[PDB]
Amino acid sequence: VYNDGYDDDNYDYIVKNGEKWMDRYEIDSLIGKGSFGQVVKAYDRVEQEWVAIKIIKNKKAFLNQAQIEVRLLELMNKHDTEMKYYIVHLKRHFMFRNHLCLVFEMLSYNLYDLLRNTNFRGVSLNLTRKFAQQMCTALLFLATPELSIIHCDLKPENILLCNPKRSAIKIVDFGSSCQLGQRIYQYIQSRFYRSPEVLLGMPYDLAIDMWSLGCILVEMHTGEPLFSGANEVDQMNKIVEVLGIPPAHILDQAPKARKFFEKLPDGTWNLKKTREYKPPGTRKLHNILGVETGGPGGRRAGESGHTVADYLKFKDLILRMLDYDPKTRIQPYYALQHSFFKK
Ligand SMILES: c1ccc(CNc2nc(Nc3cc(C4CC4)n[nH]3)c3sccc3n2)cc1
Repeated sequence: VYNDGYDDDNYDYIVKNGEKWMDRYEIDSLIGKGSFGQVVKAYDRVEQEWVAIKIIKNKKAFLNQAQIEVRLLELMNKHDTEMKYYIVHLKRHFMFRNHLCLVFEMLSYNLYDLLRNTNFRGVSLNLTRKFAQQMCTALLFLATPELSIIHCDLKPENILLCNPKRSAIKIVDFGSSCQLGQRIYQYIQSRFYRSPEVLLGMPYDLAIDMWSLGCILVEMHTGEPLFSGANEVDQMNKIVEVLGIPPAHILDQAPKARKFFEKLPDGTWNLKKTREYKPPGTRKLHNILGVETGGPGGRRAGESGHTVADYLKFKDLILRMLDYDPKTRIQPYYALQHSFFKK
């Protein structure tokens, strides 16, 4: 027996469908499993609503890590207040049979689910524009100095949709998140969405999230991840195909520079001859987007909001979000003033 019979050998709560916790939560099913522990779908009898409960493992390590998450979730709750910034907010937390329990809103679809509903051909630049304004709004919120939060894991899997309030998304999972300055790491973000500064072992700040958003916006409208590397070297080759050799002022300061590039005798940087690759900067965004050919594989030809001028506005935005230099990558405030959003 562990935790009086309520826990398994591995510090996790033994989930039984139908259990009433404190005459308030009727548990329906396990819906989630992670290093942190378990997520459950439950009916909150008092608020007459479905909720998702994150049961943290019964272990000092995981409890204090989850208590870091609770700090950020609640700081994100002091600000905001009217739940209007596309963040899946913490409704509350309680201790039940020696497990920390975070209660969240239940949402049953992520961005992925919406791209399988398109057989991965993607969505109108009109819908992309809507989500983009939602995501950018969220990153603007996260960049409030008091917050200065880095999500560190933006990906379609972590972007949930409000079916009820159709054409609305929310960012989820702040368990991998950290605050500006907290202390640099080295292997963060989902590979496909991983910033060049992180690939290069350099320091990072809120801009890594804007990078990940650039790659998600393209993947929303093409149906296809922009940069699907099978390891870090392939990932950085796939980036260079599109954006060229990173500038010198960046590579000259990058610990992992030589894991991908080689400094020639004249001081100029180049790639390394070990799957061969387009030469640098020749898989153009202008073409992937189909800017002059009615969108990716010219599918939205004619359709309102898919004019050349629309795509010149979109490409300019993406390319500003995919800047190699995190000092000059577009920040969410100027990103919201972009013409791609304007009348
Ligand atoms: C385990 C389970 C869930 C997560 C967050 N990912 C997630 N959450 C969902 N639902 C969910 C989570 C939440 C908050 C508990 C975090 N509300 N609703 C859904 S519905 C379809 C895919 C999907 N992916 C992370 C680990």
